[PDB]
Amino acid sequence: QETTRVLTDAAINCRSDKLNGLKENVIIGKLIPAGTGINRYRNIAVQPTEEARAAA
Amino acid sequence: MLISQRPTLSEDVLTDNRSQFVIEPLEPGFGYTLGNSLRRTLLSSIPGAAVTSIRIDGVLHEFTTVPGVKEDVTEIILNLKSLVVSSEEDEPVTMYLRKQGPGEVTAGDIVPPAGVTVHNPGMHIATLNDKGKLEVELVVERGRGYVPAVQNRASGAEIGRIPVDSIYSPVLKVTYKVDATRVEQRTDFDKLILDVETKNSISPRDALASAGKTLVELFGLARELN
Amino acid sequence: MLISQRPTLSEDVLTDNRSQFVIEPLEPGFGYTLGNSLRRTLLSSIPGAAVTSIRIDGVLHEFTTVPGVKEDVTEIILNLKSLVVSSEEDEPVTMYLRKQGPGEVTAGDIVPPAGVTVHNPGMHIATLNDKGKLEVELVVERGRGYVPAVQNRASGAEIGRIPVDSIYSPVLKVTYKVDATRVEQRTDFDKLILDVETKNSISPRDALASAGKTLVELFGLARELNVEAEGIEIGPS
Amino acid sequence: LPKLMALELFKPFVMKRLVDLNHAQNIKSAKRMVERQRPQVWDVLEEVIAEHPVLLNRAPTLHRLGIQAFEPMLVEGKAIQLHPLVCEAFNADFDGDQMAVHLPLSAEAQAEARILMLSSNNILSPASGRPLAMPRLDMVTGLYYLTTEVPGDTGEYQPASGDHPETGVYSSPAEAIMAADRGVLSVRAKIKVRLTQLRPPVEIEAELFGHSGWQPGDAWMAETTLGRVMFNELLPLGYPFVNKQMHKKVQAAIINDLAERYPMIVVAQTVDKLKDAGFYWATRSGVTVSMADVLVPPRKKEILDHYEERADKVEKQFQRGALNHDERNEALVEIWKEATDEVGQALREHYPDDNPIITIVDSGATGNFTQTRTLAGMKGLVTNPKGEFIPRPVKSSFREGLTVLEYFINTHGARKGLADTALRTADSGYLTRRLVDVSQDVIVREHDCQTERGIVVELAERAPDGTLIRDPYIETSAYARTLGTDAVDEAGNVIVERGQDLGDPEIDALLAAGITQVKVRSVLTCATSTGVCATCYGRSMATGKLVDIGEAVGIVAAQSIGEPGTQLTMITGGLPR
Amino acid sequence: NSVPGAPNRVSFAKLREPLEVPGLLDV
Amino acid sequence: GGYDTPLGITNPPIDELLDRVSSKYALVIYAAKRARQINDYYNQLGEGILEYVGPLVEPGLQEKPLSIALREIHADLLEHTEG
Amino acid sequence: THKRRLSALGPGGLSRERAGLEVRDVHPSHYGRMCPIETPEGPNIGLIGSLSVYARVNPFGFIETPYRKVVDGVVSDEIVYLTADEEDRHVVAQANSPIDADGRFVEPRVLVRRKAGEVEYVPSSEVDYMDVSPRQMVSVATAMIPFLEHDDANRALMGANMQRQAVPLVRSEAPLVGTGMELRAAIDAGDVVVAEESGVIEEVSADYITVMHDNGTRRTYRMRKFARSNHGTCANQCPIVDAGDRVEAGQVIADGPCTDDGEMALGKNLLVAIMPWEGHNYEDAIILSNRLVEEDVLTSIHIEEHEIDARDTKLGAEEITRDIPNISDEVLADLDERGIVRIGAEVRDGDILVGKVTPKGETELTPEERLLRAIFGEKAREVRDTSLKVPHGESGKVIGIRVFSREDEDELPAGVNELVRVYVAQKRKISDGDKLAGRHGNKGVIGKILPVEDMPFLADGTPVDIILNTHGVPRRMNIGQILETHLGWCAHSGWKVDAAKGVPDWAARLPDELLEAQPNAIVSTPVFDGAQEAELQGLLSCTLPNRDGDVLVDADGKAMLFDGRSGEPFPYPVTVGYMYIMKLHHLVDDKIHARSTGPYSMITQQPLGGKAQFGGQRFGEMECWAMQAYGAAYTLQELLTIKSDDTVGRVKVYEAIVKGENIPEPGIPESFKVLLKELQSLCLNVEVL
Ligand SMILES: [Zn+2]
Repeated sequence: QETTRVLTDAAINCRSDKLNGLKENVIIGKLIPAGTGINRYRNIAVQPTEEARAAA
Repeated sequence: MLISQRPTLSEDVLTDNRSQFVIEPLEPGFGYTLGNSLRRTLLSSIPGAAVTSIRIDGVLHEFTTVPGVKEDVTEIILNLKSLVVSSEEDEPVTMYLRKQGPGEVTAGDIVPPAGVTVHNPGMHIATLNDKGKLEVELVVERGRGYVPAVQNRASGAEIGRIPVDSIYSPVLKVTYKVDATRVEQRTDFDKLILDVETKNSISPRDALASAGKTLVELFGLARELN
Repeated sequence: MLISQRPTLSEDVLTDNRSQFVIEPLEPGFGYTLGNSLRRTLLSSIPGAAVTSIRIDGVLHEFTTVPGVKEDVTEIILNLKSLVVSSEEDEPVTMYLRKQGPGEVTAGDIVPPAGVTVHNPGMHIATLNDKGKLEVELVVERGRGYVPAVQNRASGAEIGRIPVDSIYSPVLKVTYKVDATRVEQRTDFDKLILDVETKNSISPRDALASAGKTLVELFGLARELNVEAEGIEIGPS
Repeated sequence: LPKLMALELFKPFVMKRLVDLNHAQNIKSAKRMVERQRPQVWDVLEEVIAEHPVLLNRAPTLHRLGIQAFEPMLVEGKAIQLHPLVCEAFNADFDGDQMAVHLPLSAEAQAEARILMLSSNNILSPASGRPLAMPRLDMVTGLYYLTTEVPGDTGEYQPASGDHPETGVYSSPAEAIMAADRGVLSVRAKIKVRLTQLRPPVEIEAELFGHSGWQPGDAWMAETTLGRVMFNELLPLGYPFVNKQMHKKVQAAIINDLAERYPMIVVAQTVDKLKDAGFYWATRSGVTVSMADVLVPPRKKEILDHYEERADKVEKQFQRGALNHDERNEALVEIWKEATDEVGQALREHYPDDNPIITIVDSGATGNFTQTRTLAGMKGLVTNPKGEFIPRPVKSSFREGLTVLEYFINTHGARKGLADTALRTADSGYLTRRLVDVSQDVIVREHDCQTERGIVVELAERAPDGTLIRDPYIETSAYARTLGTDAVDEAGNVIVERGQDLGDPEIDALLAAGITQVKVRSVLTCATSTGVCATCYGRSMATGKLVDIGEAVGIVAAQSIGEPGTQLTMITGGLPR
Repeated sequence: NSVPGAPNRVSFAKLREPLEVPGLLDV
Repeated sequence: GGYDTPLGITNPPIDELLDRVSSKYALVIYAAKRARQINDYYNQLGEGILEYVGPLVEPGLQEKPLSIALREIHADLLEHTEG
Repeated sequence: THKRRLSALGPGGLSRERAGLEVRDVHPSHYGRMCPIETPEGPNIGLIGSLSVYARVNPFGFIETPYRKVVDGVVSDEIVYLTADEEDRHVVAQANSPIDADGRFVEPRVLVRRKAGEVEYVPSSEVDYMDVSPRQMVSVATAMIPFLEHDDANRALMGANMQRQAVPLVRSEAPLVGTGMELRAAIDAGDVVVAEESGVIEEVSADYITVMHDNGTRRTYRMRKFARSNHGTCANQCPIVDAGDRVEAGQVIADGPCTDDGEMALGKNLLVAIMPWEGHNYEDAIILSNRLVEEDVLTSIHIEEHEIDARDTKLGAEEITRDIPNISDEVLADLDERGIVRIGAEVRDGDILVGKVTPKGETELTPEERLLRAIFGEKAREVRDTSLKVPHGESGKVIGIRVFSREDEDELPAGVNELVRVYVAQKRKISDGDKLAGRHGNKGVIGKILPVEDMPFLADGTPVDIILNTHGVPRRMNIGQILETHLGWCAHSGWKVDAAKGVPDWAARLPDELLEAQPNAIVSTPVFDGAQEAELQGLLSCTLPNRDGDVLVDADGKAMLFDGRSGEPFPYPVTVGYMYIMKLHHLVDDKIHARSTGPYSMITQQPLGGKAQFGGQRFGEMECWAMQAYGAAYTLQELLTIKSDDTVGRVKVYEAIVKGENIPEPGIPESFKVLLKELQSLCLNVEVL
């Protein structure tokens, strides 16, 4: 509703925003923070166990 | 101990296309089984011959009728369905009828050529006025049991033609049961009591034969085959 | 008339007297028609030398257990019951084994004389106590299919040979069923399932052979009646 | 798998495939042939059919469950080909309905699926955690039937020695199986036997072995009805043994129990297998229906009567302008109520045990003793289509049949609730919905808020002479619970210790701790600043296990929460209140 | 009754209506 | 573990699988990353190829890369850890 | 139904967004006014209806119930159209009520609605008026199935509305049983060619028939066929008799549609029975024969009109030739001289249609092409190659030809000079799974098709029509289904009261006359009137045992067929019977859809759903929430992007796809991008970092 002022205040506030409320993600669209999609996770550090690779 | 004595194959004279069946001794335990089974069979490719699709004069799609009639191209069609002309050999066998004057679409009327025998060759089917003329161009067939009306497109039979189903299964209806003797002191077995009827194109045998055949047939495999 | 296809044995080896199979291609729908029955059939078609409403010794009212021996007939009996009695003299045959001094008792502890054998003789049976001895009254006999411990015909006339059981059917169980398959092509044609349980004595496969035989033999009749039949075909080999 | 379905759809796949068997040119080539619609299609069509998940739903929505992904296999018709439980669970009944479904895509996703709504994966009451899709009704009922004994039977164990043996005792199974098969008995009907593999429950083995009741061998005696035996046979091998008949629940409870003890998998394997056996019996058993079945409340009337004069007379009494129209009007009503019960009971009472009907419900199958009476005898009361009841009421019954009136009164609220239905359905979620958001995001921080402010607990309502008494609702709580601190024994020690889920066993020996509180790393005391910590939360029942790094129970519960509203009525009652 | 092409779907009239079927439709 | 036998799909049992590692998430993903890789390999395969090895264990028909991965996965051949 | 249908809403009328249930509310009065039961159904019941039965309505919008205006144990054999009111003043007598053959209801006391419709008892001696029959605030449709008094109104009205949704397949049948409503109802079809004169017959043939209006006088009264419904159905209108016979005005002449032997053909008096079976009549599940096929029992055909205009505009207009660009041959080797083929012609999907065509444009191409065309001399034309082609689930034979020209004067909308509209047959040969049913609301999907054999079946062989799970009715109510069906086999099978020596007591009464049933024959009963149980029951006892004077049937309801498969006996006796039903204007093609892709809102390029389109189902938000309950992210996200309207990946990965490769990983909410812009827009600038 209104928001409007809810607009103002902002630049007033000049704030940024936690950017977390999934809805956010929803908002943006940029995928959620969790579920299938997480930092730690989605930044995994993966690859084969050598030996096998060594095994060529 | 162990005991045997091959049972007692024996049909049971009855109506037309129809005389029961009885046999034993019978492994104290089973009857039904093959009882049905067979019965379950039967129904089995009751192989037969008969039409397929046909046609006549200006007989386009099925969605008018001929004058003189009181009738419907279709149910006509149906009625036809009632067919009952056991033929003979193999091929897209056919036939052709015509009419004139007061028309009376019954059975018994057309050109049953070679190896072609109706069974109620008269079976009314419809009728037309004194204008009750017409022809019919009619494509028999052999086969067995049902099949869906082909696509004459996928097929090719001319425009007026009308693919149809078949049902080559001259049987009528089955029924029977056991009677397992089995006397309660150890010394027992089953008792056979049977019957069906067909669509008056054969005797119980005939098929019945086919039965025993494809059966035994059915089992060479089943045998020690390996 | 011919298949335009052709089901086919599928051997499956599981155990000794248990192991599955199937056979296919399988136009719908007959496993029911067949197997099933066959389940019967075979099930039904299974000759074997089954025992006899037997007995042993002075107990015609010690109607439970015995000295020098801890077990009890019932126990004994299923233990009794338990047997790979392979034999031949299609008929009776009392048979007698004993042993004083304790120890215990397995199968072959006795003698299967003529046309009669064991397949388990280690088949323990009797754990002796106070060193007891005791021969035992035992007959067996063949046939297809087990026969129940019918109220034996002595109606008392017997010395105690108890209206026991006896399986003329050396088989041991069955399993199976139907499988609709290949549809676009073989417009969903049946698919088989063929396990079933025997005695050690033989493979399914075996009398199975006979089964299909046997089995057909019947049909011969129906079949053999007017060869003028259109009995649909497989093709040869 | 209505084939011509994504048959139609899938396409673009092979669309890149196809000419891979260079049989089209471009794709318009194929494609355009997709217009051609060519036997070849059905083929590698097959390939692409390669284990590919599926998108699925019928709305509405109640919660995450009501959807999953799967693998089918093409078939004709045009509707859809399913499972039971998948039903119910996913509710929608073959009243004439449908669903919604789409293309699993990014193996990213599809993956996701097999991970997730993977048919399997999908289990119990993740909200209320406890079990879910158990067999049921028919399935069950057939259960009951089998499960349910049949004393006074053929072959029925014969403790008739003294003149020869007794019989009913049987080493192997197929044994009398094979037999009785041999028309000789209806398993339902105890006798005697033995085992070696179908382990006994402990007790048995408890002494037979104590050391090891393993039945990978060691024969163990036996004796009952098979059937029940049958089932058994079908069960957690590693499990000892059961016996008896059981109820839907029961069973279920177990069941739950069962997998609880173990991994996914299997579970169904059985499950299915089970229903199957039923199914069989289902078909088996045999219980069509009869008007004949219309068992008859005897004197019944005379009771009626009774009430009639009761009121009646009373009618005269008020009639004297005695009191208010109502009150008396009630007492009247009461009178009825009285009847209500009486009729139902003694009615019921009368009929013999076996009437599948009731037996059904009786089988815990469903239904109610209302349906019971209601059905026949009387149908009881009715209320103002606007409120208060109906000064009649429902003397006769359907089965009996009645005039207009009556039914012509059914009519009203008939319309109404009906309507309600049409509403609670509506406002329900929305209500929720607001529920839906309200919070969200509110999820996991971590494992260990690291607070120290869980609360001791009630732990049953203890007791005087009874020493100890259990809140039922204990259970409602009591579990997925954190050793907020260290379960000490009766002073004697600290029976257990801060930080644990406090599972049944806990519940059980600790149960034997005759005590009634334990501080517990709940959560509302979540030290985790934002979000939450495992320690705080910890295990999902939905998991039956610990939670994860960041989790949306807010959903969940939110579902869990709203959804169930689902079905309530009614200083206010349902929701609004 | 009063039916030219009438057959009889024999019914269970325990009763009587001197009245008979209006024409509705009229309306 | 004498339970039974999976079926492509049911192949294999996460129950196991799961055991390998904690959160289903990456884990799966993880696999994602792989197959992705796999594909790539195949994606690239025919050409002045990249080093890209695998799919280690031999193939299995159309087998979704997906699987494959799944295989050497429970086959247990690579490593990882979040980010 | 549509007729008599009645409400009070809409133009100037109510707006359901404003009306208290009361609007829908019950109330006394109501009787003899409109079907208590039926109504709308969605948020809709209590909103609309019709009349009850008889009572005409005021020269001023108010019912006109006449009544058994009684007089001194001697009702005044007299209508009294009544506006409830008035009346209201008066005394509520009771139809179903035992008079001393004189008005003299033989009891001293009775009941009766009062001031508040106070359905109040009372001493017979006092009313002014009784009634006009039983059963009246009823509806026709209401008026349709007995056993009511045993059956769910809910379930009822359900079936009520249901009732309609039959589908005049083909065969023509009537429930051997059924009240009198029926054609005497059906007659109020007032449709069937039906007599006009006591004239002797005259020349006859399926178009009409000459009619010896015995005044010499005649008139080849007509008869229609093959002409669509609002719903794609023939004009069929089947005859009756013989060009020579002799009959009389108002009597029948020829059915046609819902018109079994002069009568709404409406279902199939059909065996089947009671089991819930192998889980296939479970959860609404439904287990179904097959012979049926073969039998055919289940089909008619259905009618689209098929249209496609010739237009006029900028670059030219919309020609309809038969020439075409690089069209296949046959594809053309088929239509008429200059487009579409010829009546009664078979097809399939895709199938091109029109002979259309239109100017294409004028905006160059790559030399590349042309060149190319020069490369292959395929000197392209330049006209918007345009026409029509058959979509999906579509075939049959040519029909319509409403090819109507503007140009040919055939007035038509702008920029067009003509248009045809055409039709094609298709005999719908009934899929299982689907749904049908009959009376007792007792709806029923159509689960599985099932070959004959393989089928429980008479000990006398003959198997089912299908079978029936159990369970519902209990928590449902409608068992007449049971009874009625008992009945069914009965009638179907006939009998005779062996009353002989004396009287089947319960007999001792009733339409005596029956005494028997010539195994199978016409059978009605009253609504709130019909025999009883015991009787009925005892009727059970009665019989017309078969051929082998047999009755596999039990004086009990449960016999014992065996298995058309495994075959053996059963556990216990077999409940069974018969039931006419009806068939459904609601199945797959009614709703058989999805959508791979197609059009997309030239604005919100979403799946431009449409005819050509499958719509492409919309998606819900909960749902999303479900995701959440997992978090497949992507997935959803994806969606949002993908099938949502990801212009790119759509294109892009669409490619990928095309190139089948570790897909263009999910990008960015793009558009969203816009935003920003959108913001800025208002001095809004900001940012994350
Ligand atoms: Zn925490």
